[PDB]
Order: sequence, then structure tokens, then C-alpha cells
Amino acid sequence: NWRPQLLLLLSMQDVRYLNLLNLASQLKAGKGLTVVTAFLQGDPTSPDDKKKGEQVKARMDFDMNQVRLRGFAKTLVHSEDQVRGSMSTLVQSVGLGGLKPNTMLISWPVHEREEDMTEYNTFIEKVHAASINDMAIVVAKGIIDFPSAVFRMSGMIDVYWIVHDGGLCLLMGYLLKQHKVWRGCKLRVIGIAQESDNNVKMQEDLQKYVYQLRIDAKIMIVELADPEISKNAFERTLLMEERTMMTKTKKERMKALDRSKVSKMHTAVRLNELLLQHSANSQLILLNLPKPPVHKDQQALDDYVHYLEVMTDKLNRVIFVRGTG
Amino acid sequence: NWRPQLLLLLSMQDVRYLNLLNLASQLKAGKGLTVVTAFLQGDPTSPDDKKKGEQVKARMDFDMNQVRLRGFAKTLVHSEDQVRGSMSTLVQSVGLGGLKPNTMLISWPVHEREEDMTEYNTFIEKVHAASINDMAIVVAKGIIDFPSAVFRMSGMIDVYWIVHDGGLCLLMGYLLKQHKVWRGCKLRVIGIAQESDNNVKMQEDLQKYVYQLRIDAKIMIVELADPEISKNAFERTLLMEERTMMTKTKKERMKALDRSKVSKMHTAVRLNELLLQHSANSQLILLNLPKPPVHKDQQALDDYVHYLEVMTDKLNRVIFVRGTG
Repeated sequence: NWRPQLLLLLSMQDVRYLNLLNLASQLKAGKGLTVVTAFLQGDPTSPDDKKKGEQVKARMDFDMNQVRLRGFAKTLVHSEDQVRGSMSTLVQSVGLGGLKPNTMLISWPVHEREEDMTEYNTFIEKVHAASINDMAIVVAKGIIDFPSAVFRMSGMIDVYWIVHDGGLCLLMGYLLKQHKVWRGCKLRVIGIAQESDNNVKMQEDLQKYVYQLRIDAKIMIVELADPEISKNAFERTLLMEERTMMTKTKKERMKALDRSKVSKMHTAVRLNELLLQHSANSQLILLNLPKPPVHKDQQALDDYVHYLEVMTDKLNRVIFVRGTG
Repeated sequence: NWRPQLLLLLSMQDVRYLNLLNLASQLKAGKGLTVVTAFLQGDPTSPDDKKKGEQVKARMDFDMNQVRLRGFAKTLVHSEDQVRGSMSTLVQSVGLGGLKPNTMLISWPVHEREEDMTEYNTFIEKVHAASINDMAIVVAKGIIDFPSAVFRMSGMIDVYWIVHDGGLCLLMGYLLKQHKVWRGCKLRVIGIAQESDNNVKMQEDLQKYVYQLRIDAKIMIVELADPEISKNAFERTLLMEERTMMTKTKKERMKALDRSKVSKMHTAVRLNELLLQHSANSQLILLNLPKPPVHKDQQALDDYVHYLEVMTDKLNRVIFVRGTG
């Protein structure tokens, strides 16, 4: 009976903003209390930037009211080279006064021009900040944009349950299904079977699970080692590896790290082929968000983001979800 | 009938910490709700630094309990190069959950070894952060240390009322006078008369003021242009200026800026002579905190701090106070 209490993080300078408000409102369906915080780059000691920030806050309060999202907004002014500590401090200090959000909601980072680099470069920090402060995190990904309360969807919502998460992905999909925007859809729960798993038992146990929770969902089990999917993904990967192509203890440590990199890339591509085969036309896909790298290198962030962009390439809407423990 | 609701800021690594708790407790006398935040330098994405931070928080909760200061504590982990944005963000975001501190309490910054430079270099930022977020600020200065509830003081508390502050300095002194530690003292309100002020009228009007507020305070008016004080300060300044000694529009702009620097230094020294003449043996001195520089240069901070250190040199305990407007 746990439900998300949301904390939205945004960077200010329009589409991703209103999309995020719409998703937040549909998750909450008028209940709860949501905190929306916008980060505005400027001088935190300047009165002119302060009232600029309170104009933004007023505009955000109006918007929340329009999408019928119950809560309040807050603007935070930071200087450019301090966005990192300002964000992580907000997460540690939110609800010093009483409320405590248990769920962070953010947008997938953009990284096409130089303006976006502050939001791209803090992505891993935000993911770590959530789990370290006992919050789930939700990451919305999509250039195909998100419906408002004016629309009625009725296609597929696919929950891929491929990690032990206590059913967190499933809860998010079930919660959307309760809102009128998504109520018409068909919920599907897709398990991915490894070579040693028992597909029939996975199907039966998932069916008994949703039956006992009285959830109207279809159950499907797909094979990660599918011959066709594996051949296709391998051939695709080799072509990708050629584009971006344009003593003993530390030796073998180097080989092992490269091995795992190549292996992780082949896996991402195989997952993408599987998602395209089964959910190319799905209106919503919910996935676990994998553990981010422990290291702060720029290559580590670039690799993490690329892994996930490759994995979810050419899909419509993806929501990544990650809990705490 | 306004009263301060405190927010203490500390940097962690012992004496200044407990001194600050004692002053906070004496201002509040068991009432209100106080937030104590400690800044711990580390990795905000590291679990090991997180539970380190919660040990500190537990130790602080115990200490507040001992000095009978009602409220709670919070530890914030930041990296070293992000202390600036982490502090200013805490001030903007404290009481997102309900409570709203209206008064920041900090310690005068230390700047003797390289460990202190993070706290010294954020001093002006903290002063601006308070006023921009509609908070008064209180700055405790003293190497001669502060009494705990075990002691009874009975010397002089001198409120220098030399700026239009709505009586904020006086309120702070009156509040201490209500606590048993300071109740035995004699409160003195000292006005400083410029050459064109009318000393007799200043005295009469201050006496009628405290009479109508039913405050037991003595009233004294001193002359800033005192011949002896002015001669002494001038001779002292010339000696100081020799130690640290070891087209037309921008020309005159340069001369004017140097003029005001030399003039500000002579004034600081004159004020210090006046405070030593009248309050050398006072147990507590309360002063307005002057507007900090608008510029972020390192020389601007160095000059601001030096001005105030020169002004309050060789005194026992000084509390600077600054409101909002």
C-alpha cells in the first residue's frame, strides 16, 4: 500500500516540463502532495535573480493548478559551477520542515548542444542522490511526447519485470492504469527468461501473482537467448562497433575491463532487439533503471548513458524506475 | 513581539560549536524550534559518508538535548569545491516542509591555517544568503569564550545602536537579559553622536523609548568626533598603514576608490578606540553588521573582514546583527 510522494527536479532557461507535470499528475490522480523544484542558473546573492525566480515559481504554481497536480513549487538559484552541490543538497534537505518525498521524478537528459551539458553531467549524481537519501527515482524518456488529461489512450502498457525490485515497476504501471488517460489500455507484464530459467514456471507464477493481487494484466515470457534475436543483435553490434571505431595482473585486469565493456554493449543491443520485436508499437514501456557507475569519470557517465540509449533506441515512451535498499 | 527562529550553520571536521549551542539556547530559553545544520566535507554519493553523517547528527541531537535547546539537527555532505552552492541552496530550501527559520546564527570565520579557508571564503555568501531569503543574521565573535548555563554573569551588556535597524540589536540584548545566565547584568544602550547630532536630545529620546517599553537599561551617548579619540586613532592608523606597506574620469575614479578605502580604515580604527574607551571591560557587545560588498572579488572579502576585525579588535565578546529590508 506504499505510494510515491513525488519530488520533481527541473532545469530552467518547455516541452519536457509540461510532459513531466502531466505524468506526475497522472501518477497522483489528485492525491498526495508533490514538490516541484526548478533550478534556475544565476547569482544566488542577487535580488534581481531572486524575483526572477519568484516569477518562475508563480508560473509553475499556475501550471500545477491547471494539470490538477496537488502540491507546491519552488525555484532555486545557483551559479553554473555549483549546480552539482546545489542539487545534491536540495535532496538531502527537502523536508527538513516535515513532508518527506520518497520518489524523485526527472526527465531523461538531453545532450545535443552546449546548453544541456549541466543537466547531462549531473544525471548520475541525481541517481545516486535519490538512493542515498532513501528515495525511489523515476526517469521519463521520450521524444514522442506524453498525453494530457484531454486524451484517452487504449494501446499497450508493457511492464518488463527483469530485476528483483519488489514489484516497483508493476506498481507504477498499475497506478497509471487507474487514471482515465490510461485506463483503456491493456497492461502486459513481460518476463525475460535466461537459458537456465523455466519459462512455463515463470508464466504460471506471474499469472498467480497478478490473480492474487486482483490485477487485470496479461502475462508473457520471452527468451533472451532467442536464435533470431541473437544473430540480429550480433550483426547489428559489429556494425556499430565499426562506426565508433572512427605485469600479468594489470594486463589481465585491462583485458577483463574491455571484455565486460564489449559484453555490456552486445547485451544492450540484444535487449533493444527484444523490445522492438515485442513492444515496438507499445504506448508505454516500464523498465528497471540499472545501478549507475560508482566512479565519477566522464567516460563512466558517457558509457552509462550510451548503454541505456542503445538499449531503448527507437521506442516510443520509456519510464525507468529504481528503488532503495 | 517578533522573536528569532534560529537556523545554525556549522562546518565539521570543537569549541566554537558548543559555544554556539549555548548562545542559541540562551536566546531561545526553551521556546521555539531550532534547526542545527552541520556541513561535513566528503562524497555525497558515498554510503560510508552518509552514515558518518548520521553519527554526527546523533551526536548533535544529544548535545542540543544537554544544553536544553529545543529542535533538531541535520548533517549535509558536500564535496569541497561545491560548498558554496550547497550552503546557499540549504538557505533557500530550508522549510520547504513547513517550518521557516527567520534568523541565521553563525560564528565569526577563522582564517589562520589552510583548513579554514572554505569557511572564511563563504562568509560573505552566507551574509547575502540570509538577507536575500528574508532572514536576519547573527554573527558571534570571540576568542574569549562564552558561558554555559552553569555560570551567572553580572557585568555589562553594551548595545551600540548606531544604525537604523528597528531595534533589532536591542531586542537581542534584551532577550539574553531574560535568561538566568545574563539576568544579573546591567544592560547599557550606547548611541554614537556625529558632529551635527544633538547629544542631549539623543539621550532624552532613548530614555523615553526604553521607559515606554519597560526595559531596565542605562542610556549613554558618546561623541565620535572626540578630540582625544580622534588624535589617538589617527596616530594608530598611520602606524598600521606602514606595516601592510611591507583619462580624467577613470583617473579620478581610481583616486576616489582609494580615498574611500583609506577613509574606511581610519573610521574602523576610530570606532575601535571608542569601543575600547567605553566597553573594554564589558562582558558582551552587540553591534549592527554592515552591508557586505556586492562584488565577489577575493580582495573585497579580505577588506570587509579586515575592516570588522580592526573595528572589534581587543574586545571580549561581540555579537553582530543584521535584519532584512
